[PDB]
Amino acid sequence: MPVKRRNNGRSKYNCGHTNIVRCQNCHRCVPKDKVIKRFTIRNIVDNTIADDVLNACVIQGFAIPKLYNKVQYCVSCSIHNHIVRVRSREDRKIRTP
Amino acid sequence: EAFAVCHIYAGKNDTFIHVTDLSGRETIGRVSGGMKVKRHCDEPSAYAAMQATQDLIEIITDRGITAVHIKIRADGGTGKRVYGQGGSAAIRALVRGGIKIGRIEDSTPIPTDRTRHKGGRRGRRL
Amino acid sequence: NPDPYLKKEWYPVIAPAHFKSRHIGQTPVTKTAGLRVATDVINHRVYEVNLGDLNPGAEDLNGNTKFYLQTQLVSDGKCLTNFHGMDITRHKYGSLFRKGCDCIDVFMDIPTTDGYLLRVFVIAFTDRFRFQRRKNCHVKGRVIRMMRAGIYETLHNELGKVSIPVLVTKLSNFEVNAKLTEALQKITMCRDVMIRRVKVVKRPRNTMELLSTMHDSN
Amino acid sequence: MNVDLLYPDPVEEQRKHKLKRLVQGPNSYFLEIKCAGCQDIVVVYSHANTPVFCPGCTSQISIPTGGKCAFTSQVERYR
Amino acid sequence: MRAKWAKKRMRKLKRKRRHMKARS
Amino acid sequence: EPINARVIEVLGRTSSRGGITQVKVEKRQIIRNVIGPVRKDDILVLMESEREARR
RNA sequence: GGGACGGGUGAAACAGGAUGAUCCCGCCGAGACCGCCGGCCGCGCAGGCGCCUGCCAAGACCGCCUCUGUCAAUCAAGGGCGAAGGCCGGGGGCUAGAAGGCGAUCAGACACCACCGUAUUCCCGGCCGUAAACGGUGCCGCCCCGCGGCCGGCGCGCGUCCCGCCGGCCGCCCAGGGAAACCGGGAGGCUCCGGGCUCUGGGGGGAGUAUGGCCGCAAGGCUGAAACUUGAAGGCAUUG
Ligand SMILES: [K+]
Ligand SMILES: [K+]
Ligand SMILES: [K+]
Ligand SMILES: [K+]
Ligand SMILES: [K+]
Ligand SMILES: [K+]
Ligand SMILES: [K+]
Ligand SMILES: [K+]
Ligand SMILES: [K+]
Ligand SMILES: [K+]
Ligand SMILES: [K+]
Ligand SMILES: [K+]
Ligand SMILES: [K+]
Ligand SMILES: [K+]
Ligand SMILES: [K+]
Ligand SMILES: [K+]
Ligand SMILES: [K+]
Ligand SMILES: [K+]
Ligand SMILES: [K+]
Ligand SMILES: [K+]
Ligand SMILES: [K+]
Ligand SMILES: [K+]
Ligand SMILES: [K+]
Ligand SMILES: [K+]
Ligand SMILES: [K+]
Ligand SMILES: [K+]
Ligand SMILES: [K+]
Ligand SMILES: [K+]
Ligand SMILES: [K+]
Ligand SMILES: [K+]
Ligand SMILES: [K+]
Ligand SMILES: [K+]
Ligand SMILES: [K+]
Ligand SMILES: [K+]
Ligand SMILES: [K+]
Ligand SMILES: [K+]
Ligand SMILES: [K+]
Ligand SMILES: [K+]
Ligand SMILES: [K+]
Ligand SMILES: [K+]
Ligand SMILES: [K+]
Ligand SMILES: [K+]
Ligand SMILES: [K+]
Ligand SMILES: [K+]
Ligand SMILES: [K+]
Ligand SMILES: [K+]
Ligand SMILES: [K+]
Ligand SMILES: [K+]
Ligand SMILES: [K+]
Ligand SMILES: [K+]
Ligand SMILES: [K+]
Ligand SMILES: [K+]
Ligand SMILES: [K+]
Ligand SMILES: [K+]
Ligand SMILES: [K+]
Ligand SMILES: [K+]
Ligand SMILES: [K+]
Ligand SMILES: [K+]
Ligand SMILES: [K+]
Ligand SMILES: [K+]
Ligand SMILES: [K+]
Ligand SMILES: [K+]
Ligand SMILES: [K+]
Ligand SMILES: [K+]
Ligand SMILES: [K+]
Ligand SMILES: [K+]
Ligand SMILES: [K+]
Ligand SMILES: [K+]
Ligand SMILES: [K+]
Ligand SMILES: [K+]
Ligand SMILES: [K+]
Ligand SMILES: [K+]
Ligand SMILES: [K+]
Ligand SMILES: [K+]
Ligand SMILES: [K+]
Ligand SMILES: [K+]
Ligand SMILES: [K+]
Ligand SMILES: [K+]
Ligand SMILES: [K+]
Ligand SMILES: [K+]
Ligand SMILES: [K+]
Ligand SMILES: [K+]
Ligand SMILES: [K+]
Ligand SMILES: [K+]
Ligand SMILES: [K+]
Ligand SMILES: [K+]
Ligand SMILES: [K+]
Ligand SMILES: [K+]
Ligand SMILES: [K+]
Ligand SMILES: [K+]
Ligand SMILES: [Mg+2]
Ligand SMILES: [Mg+2]
Ligand SMILES: [Mg+2]
Ligand SMILES: [Mg+2]
Ligand SMILES: [Mg+2]
Ligand SMILES: [Mg+2]
Ligand SMILES: [Mg+2]
Ligand SMILES: [Mg+2]
Ligand SMILES: [Mg+2]
Ligand SMILES: [Mg+2]
Ligand SMILES: [Mg+2]
Ligand SMILES: [Mg+2]
Ligand SMILES: [Mg+2]
Ligand SMILES: [Mg+2]
Ligand SMILES: [Mg+2]
Repeated sequence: MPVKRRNNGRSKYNCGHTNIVRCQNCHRCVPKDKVIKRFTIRNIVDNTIADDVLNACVIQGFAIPKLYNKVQYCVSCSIHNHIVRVRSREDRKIRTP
Repeated sequence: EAFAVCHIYAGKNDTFIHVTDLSGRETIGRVSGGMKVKRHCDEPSAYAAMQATQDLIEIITDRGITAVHIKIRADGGTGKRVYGQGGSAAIRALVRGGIKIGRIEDSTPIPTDRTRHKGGRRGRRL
Repeated sequence: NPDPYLKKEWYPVIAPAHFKSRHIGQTPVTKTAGLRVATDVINHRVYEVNLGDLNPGAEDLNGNTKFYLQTQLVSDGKCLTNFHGMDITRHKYGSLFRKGCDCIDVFMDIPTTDGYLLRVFVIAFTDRFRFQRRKNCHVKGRVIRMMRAGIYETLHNELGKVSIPVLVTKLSNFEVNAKLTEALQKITMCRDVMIRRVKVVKRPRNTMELLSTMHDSN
Repeated sequence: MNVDLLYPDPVEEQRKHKLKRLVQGPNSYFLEIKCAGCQDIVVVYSHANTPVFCPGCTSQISIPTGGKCAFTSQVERYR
Repeated sequence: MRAKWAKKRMRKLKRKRRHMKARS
Repeated sequence: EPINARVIEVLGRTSSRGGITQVKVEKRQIIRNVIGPVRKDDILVLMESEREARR
């Protein structure tokens, strides 16, 4: 077991301790700077009915509301559900989204 | 032209479709996804929800209601925030039953700071 | 069971005179029988109504505000509603947040000149300048403190001594908003400065004169 | 190009820290200001953070600012 | 053995020895 | 009361073993799964138009 | 109000319901918690640190033609603080939940999964003194190719910007170093070996054990052998 990453697998810079979050899939405790974080904006009605709601609406000029959700998962759940992948040694250095 | 309110509870394990008046104090028709099925695992599915909504339509047309505002919620609390499978199926079975649509809104209960959810600090080890 | 809707009947609901679409709807109740009086048990129900439903036509502007009105008298087969609160929609609230900027939340207790007590919640955000090198919008503490103090003095000046009908005029007009911006623009760049909630904490038991002036235009 | 460390250019030497120059020296200086209503003239430190008054006035004419100090309604010089 | 449980076992052993030596 | 739909085009093999195919039929654009060998402009007997195929 | 199931799971079963639940809306009580914003942001000696308003004492940095005159560095003994769990005496008690109970699964399941739940979790006054208490990297001082990001203070320039300086937190990296991984703000300037100070190690086991001593209410902590046994244990890296 040598060192695998320069950040030790987290984003902790000039502090001793950080907050705890609960994984939204399995509910384990994870430090906040380690948890995998994604933000999503979606429509409350699925796009496959997004025009039939609209055509059956009495209010003139209505606009379909949206949902704003920040999903946070642990390492195990992120790998299992394919939010992140295991990468090659060269590829691990890439930070591009 | 005669507005009521539809509360759709789209949860993990079951669905509720519930119509009340504009204040919420008086109900006009209430069905669930689990009154249309035999398998416990099919209560939160789209097909049970649609067959339950089709009988809600029958109840609430005969009582004179013609339009509904929609308030759709997930489980909330400290649990899931995403809707169950039958959520949009109820809205589709409502659009294709003659009901006209007014205002839409998410009514999931979200805390401003919370108590501790079940599971322990290692999670559900499956 | 016998079908209870054989014994039901519907009453109209009417909004205060400030608005234009004065008919909210009808509501059902069981006919009077025994000791429960129909026009005693429909009193004090609360209705949430979108402002774009009460003043229709200006959808882009009025479509994210909701008014809470509760009936306080049933005269001549009609329910007469009165102001019960103000709140913005959930998707509107969620849309206001981004990463890189600052969020300011403030509340305060405001008595009115006719026996009420209100709790008012305001929210504001910082913004980029048109020519700045950085991409974050965080500001120093000498600016946060000044923004908070300016919000306090403004809501003290504008709503310091008002009546409920004047309050409802301003809340449905976004007049107060259009000046919380004005106070706060002289300090930094800020994008969404608005009253986000009005709560009623305590009221007089008797509101007959207030209800009388709110409903008949006056 | 060939710089000699023993005779540095003063212009690029003034932009360095006062202590890592070849010969350390102060950054501040004195200067003359004129009272807006009195003909006379007084000599003022450039980095003052203590009261400075007119010969006549009883209003303080300087504002301490954490660096070079500013002044209230007076017009200055350099000597 | 996992060293944590070996330590637990050793502590129980030492406490048993102290108790037995307490008599007499 | 079954209805007659008409395949508008073929989208691909769905199941883990081939088998069924996803098709666009038709004034609608309903997407459904079929077991047999479907060409273009084949007429299908639909028992309901209510259910739509996943994805 | 209304009227048949609800809960839970990968699938189920035990808990709940015609004493009307689940669901909708209004009202009330109590104790925790402080979301989105929230970060290659920031602060503190480390442990750690996030609701509103008020009060109280402090701190590093920067700026300076202010004062003193070596008043310093590192440190056995000694003093102080120190996550979580745990202990003593009071208080409180929502949530979750060691122990215990119960439904499944399984050859078995005293476990993983479901449900109920005691101590505990929170406050006050003390005790205990340990963590992968981690950057697995002691403290003070000097020199050191460069290219960037962010935070605090200051100065010059044009017309917010732009170029510098000091202090902090980060990324990449020529040389050099190294068993290599890698370091590079050092893990460089070192077999071409010497700036100052304190601590620790000397093949693997036995063993952090026995014994004695000090501390602790206890659980412990600190200090800490020998007989005997063995030819390897271990690091980083290559192919399968
Ligand atoms: K190793
Ligand atoms: K290691
Ligand atoms: K880590
Ligand atoms: K930090
Ligand atoms: K931090
Ligand atoms: K992430
Ligand atoms: K994990
Ligand atoms: K059932
Ligand atoms: K909670
Ligand atoms: K829970
Ligand atoms: K529980
Ligand atoms: K459990
Ligand atoms: K756990
Ligand atoms: K838990
Ligand atoms: K648990
Ligand atoms: K645990
Ligand atoms: K743990
Ligand atoms: K674990
Ligand atoms: K654990
Ligand atoms: K668990
Ligand atoms: K501050
Ligand atoms: K400040
Ligand atoms: K602050
Ligand atoms: K310099
Ligand atoms: K300088
Ligand atoms: K200067
Ligand atoms: K160990
Ligand atoms: K151990
Ligand atoms: K241990
Ligand atoms: K059933
Ligand atoms: K709690
Ligand atoms: K902040
Ligand atoms: K910040
Ligand atoms: K901040
Ligand atoms: K900070
Ligand atoms: K900061
Ligand atoms: K800062
Ligand atoms: K901060
Ligand atoms: K901050
Ligand atoms: K100064
Ligand atoms: K000294
Ligand atoms: K020394
Ligand atoms: K020391
Ligand atoms: K010592
Ligand atoms: K000591
Ligand atoms: K302590
Ligand atoms: K402790
Ligand atoms: K305890
Ligand atoms: K409790
Ligand atoms: K408590
Ligand atoms: K415990
Ligand atoms: K158990
Ligand atoms: K076991
Ligand atoms: K096991
Ligand atoms: K429980
Ligand atoms: K205990
Ligand atoms: K307790
Ligand atoms: K705890
Ligand atoms: K507690
Ligand atoms: K302790
Ligand atoms: K160790
Ligand atoms: K570590
Ligand atoms: K040391
Ligand atoms: K900055
Ligand atoms: K800066
Ligand atoms: K800073
Ligand atoms: K700054
Ligand atoms: K700065
Ligand atoms: K700077
Ligand atoms: K510097
Ligand atoms: K520096
Ligand atoms: K610097
Ligand atoms: K540094
Ligand atoms: K030392
Ligand atoms: K040591
Ligand atoms: K040591
Ligand atoms: K040692
Ligand atoms: K002994
Ligand atoms: K003792
Ligand atoms: K004792
Ligand atoms: K005890
Ligand atoms: K003892
Ligand atoms: K003992
Ligand atoms: K001992
Ligand atoms: K080895
Ligand atoms: K080793
Ligand atoms: K090993
Ligand atoms: K090792
Ligand atoms: K190697
Ligand atoms: K090797
Ligand atoms: Mg300087
Ligand atoms: Mg002490
Ligand atoms: Mg202590
Ligand atoms: Mg509980
Ligand atoms: Mg419990
Ligand atoms: Mg230790
Ligand atoms: Mg340690
Ligand atoms: Mg250590
Ligand atoms: Mg930084
Ligand atoms: Mg940093
Ligand atoms: Mg760095
Ligand atoms: Mg030694
Ligand atoms: Mg002993
Ligand atoms: Mg002893
Ligand atoms: Mg090798």
